[PDB]
Amino acid sequence: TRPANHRQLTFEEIAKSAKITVNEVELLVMKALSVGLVKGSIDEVDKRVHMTWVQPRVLDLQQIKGMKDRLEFWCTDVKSMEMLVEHQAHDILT
Amino acid sequence: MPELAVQKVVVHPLVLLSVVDHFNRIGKVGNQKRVVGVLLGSWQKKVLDVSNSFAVPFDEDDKDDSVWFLDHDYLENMYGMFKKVNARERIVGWYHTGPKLHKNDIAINELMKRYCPNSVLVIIDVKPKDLGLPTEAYISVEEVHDDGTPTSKTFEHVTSEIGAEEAEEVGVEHLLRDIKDTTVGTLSQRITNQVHGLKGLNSKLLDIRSYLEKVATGKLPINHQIIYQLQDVFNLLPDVSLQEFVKAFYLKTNDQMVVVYLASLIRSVVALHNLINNKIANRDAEKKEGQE
Amino acid sequence: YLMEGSYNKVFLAKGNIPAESYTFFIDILLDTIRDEIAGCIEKAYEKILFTEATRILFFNTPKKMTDYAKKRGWVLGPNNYYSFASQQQKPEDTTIPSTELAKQVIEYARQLEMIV
Repeated sequence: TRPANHRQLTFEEIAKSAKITVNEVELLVMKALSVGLVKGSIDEVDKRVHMTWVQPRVLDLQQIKGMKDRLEFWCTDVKSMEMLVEHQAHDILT
Repeated sequence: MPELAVQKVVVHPLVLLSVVDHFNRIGKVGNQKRVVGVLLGSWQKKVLDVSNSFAVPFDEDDKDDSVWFLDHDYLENMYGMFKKVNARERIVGWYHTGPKLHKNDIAINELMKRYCPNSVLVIIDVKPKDLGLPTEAYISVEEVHDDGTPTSKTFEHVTSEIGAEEAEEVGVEHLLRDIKDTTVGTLSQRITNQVHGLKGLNSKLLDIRSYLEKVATGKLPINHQIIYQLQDVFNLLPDVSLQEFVKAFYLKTNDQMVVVYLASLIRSVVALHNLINNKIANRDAEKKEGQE
Repeated sequence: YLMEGSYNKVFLAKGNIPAESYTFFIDILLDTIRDEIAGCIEKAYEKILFTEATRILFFNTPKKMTDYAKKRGWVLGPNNYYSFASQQQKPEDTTIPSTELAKQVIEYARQLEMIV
């Protein structure tokens, strides 16, 4: 659900949806980091988890339509930057 | 392949010219058509060095896909004709003049495979337009799927490029003294690489955008696999470690300037000493310009 | 005193009486002085009592100081509390440089490639 830089979850935030106190949750993440469903790290002291990579899973026609515009958005970044070093650089250098 | 017995397919220029010449041999009213030849070459590692090729009479219906003809007897005559002239010229694959893949291709791949396992396709273009190389290499592998569908003969992409020999080098050299590309020095050459690279990323991404837009609407049944991979893409984008990365990248730049500074400075001093040399040569030329 | 912010300049605007025509006109400046003072104090402190703010901006009454603690937008607890606008959000982004520094690099290349 969390899409961005914001990818940390708090122990007391997992436990509430997993229905178990904060002394199981540690091991619970470790089984995930083992099988591979999660890659990352536990930051135990500050009660954080680092969700760096999460296996893909099927989407539907409504989520794809959002990805289309998320990808489009990146495309025009590229276009504009190429257009930045065609001006100036390409102009003279070659 | 999973086998490390294929990877870099390297096609020498005279082949490219050879398929582009073949595409005008047939080219009468039989043009606008896939034309096929066999690739002769050598190899001994993760390479498939392609060197020679010769058209094979080939026909194909223009609405059906099981009506294709390929004179394999012609092959078992010529293959020996060229062996009798150069040893070390097995059949390392076969080329198909694009513009892209056809369902029929896999069929062909098994009437060429009756000679050499590992045979590869090398799609070459008859129209310059791409900005990357006009040489894509595929292999006929097969796999199993998580969905539980029967095994298939798909096609898998392997990286490609073109190389050369001294001979090849020199002929090409000779043919491009009209379009000079050597007036351009190093520094600018690599800036060109970095703008021309964006010219690639831009159109590749563009193609994915047209595909996603193609299944979302104007329906085209979803293939879960594509979308899968397309998720790894957006997780791999460099983002989540933003602040720290910033503080580091700035530092490495700082270093970069320190050394540029030094470079430009020495350059300046040296050029200036050059100037002193000119002035003194000018004074002593002025003592000669007088005299008698 | 005006150019390098030093105050005691509101006090010397009634002490420059040797020429009376000075004290007639200089009164105008005293509405800019208050503005620069509060411009710095918006950054220089974070908690002072209310009556002190009345002693700094050279007011005598509490009412005036309510109006001027309303234009800048401060709250009126037991001590007049500030809002952090000195460096509210830091310049922790070199993504904003990004394009500009790349222009510069390109420029160096132009000087090392030009035909001089």
